[PDB]
Amino acid sequence: HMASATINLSAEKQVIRGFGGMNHPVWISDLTPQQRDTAFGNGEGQLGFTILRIHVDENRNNWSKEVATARRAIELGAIVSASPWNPPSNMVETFTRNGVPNQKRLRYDKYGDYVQHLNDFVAYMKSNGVDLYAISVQNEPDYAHEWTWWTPQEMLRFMRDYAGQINCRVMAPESFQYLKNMSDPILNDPQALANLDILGAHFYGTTVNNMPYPLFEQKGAGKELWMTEVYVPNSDSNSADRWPEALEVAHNMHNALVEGNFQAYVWWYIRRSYGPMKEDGTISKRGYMMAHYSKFVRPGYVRVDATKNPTYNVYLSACKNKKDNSVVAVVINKSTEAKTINISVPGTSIRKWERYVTTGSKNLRKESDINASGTTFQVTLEPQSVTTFV
Repeated sequence: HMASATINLSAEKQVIRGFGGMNHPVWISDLTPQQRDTAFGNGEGQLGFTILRIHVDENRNNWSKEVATARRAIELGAIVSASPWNPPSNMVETFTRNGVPNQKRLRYDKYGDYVQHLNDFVAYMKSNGVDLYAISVQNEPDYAHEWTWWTPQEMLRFMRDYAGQINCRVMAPESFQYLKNMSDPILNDPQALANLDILGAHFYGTTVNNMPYPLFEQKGAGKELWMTEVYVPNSDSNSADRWPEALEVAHNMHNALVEGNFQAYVWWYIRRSYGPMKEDGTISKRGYMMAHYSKFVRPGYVRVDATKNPTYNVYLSACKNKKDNSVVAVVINKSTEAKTINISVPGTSIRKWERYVTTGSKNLRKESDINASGTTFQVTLEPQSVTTFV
């Protein structure tokens, strides 16, 4: 019952860059033409994704496999970032890491060659109509049991001494868990920081208390902040429609936006049995959770200060469209009870919100409009639901 929240449209936070997920046409099947439209279109039954992540293959003969989905994503208005897992094998050497032998790292004398490999990929994609928004130094340098490890100091050396030569925005360090030991050295070194454009992070097991990043708030002016890979709360086979499990996706996104100030949120495989799109090409409960943000909170909108947790089990975020000062509010109710919130939006001329609601038994159902009383919007959230107000 009667909890209160305020959305302050004059307290601007981060500009939203967008939402999306991974295509990997070497490890798994490429997205089909139909599936590309479902992912990056924003019509009814489409996810409204605006970021595609792709991998930079170690074998340049595989590069052409990325082109068809990347082009289509860009055609439908998305931006594309690319992350490598391994350098070409002729730049790699083995070493023993914490007792475990035969681990991979980039040879210290091949960092320049690696720069050239990354630029070659950038040039190749650009030649094929895919102007990459950014390229990463390494996917999960700190969880590279099955790929290429970089220590914090190896990542720093590359960012400080080589990264300035990359002909693209540079993304780093993509820690599997947003471990600050991988990024702190970049932030604390002016040359490395100058060569950084996007601080990328993954959210695997990342807790809410570790989503703020004081050093980035202090030193990261002009750099973007992106959450470039996750699945939550698990990758269990055929789990994408589990309810109320799926509510963890919305909550994680809420947390990324509000607790982490993240400008982008990017899932792992777009099409997978635990992903936003099921193998049959339709949207899963997990996908609808993503859609509550991605279909409505469009690139260029700016998050604004809003009461994040107005009552127990209720989570609120708000973004402003600066073109007309309209507001999008996404409100999660994880309670088994219904909740009523008086949302104060001082200084707004808006007096009506439309609303779409997802529960265990309905997906983005358009429900009755909210008519404001002055600048206060009283909203009711049914149990175990996500609502987007627009």
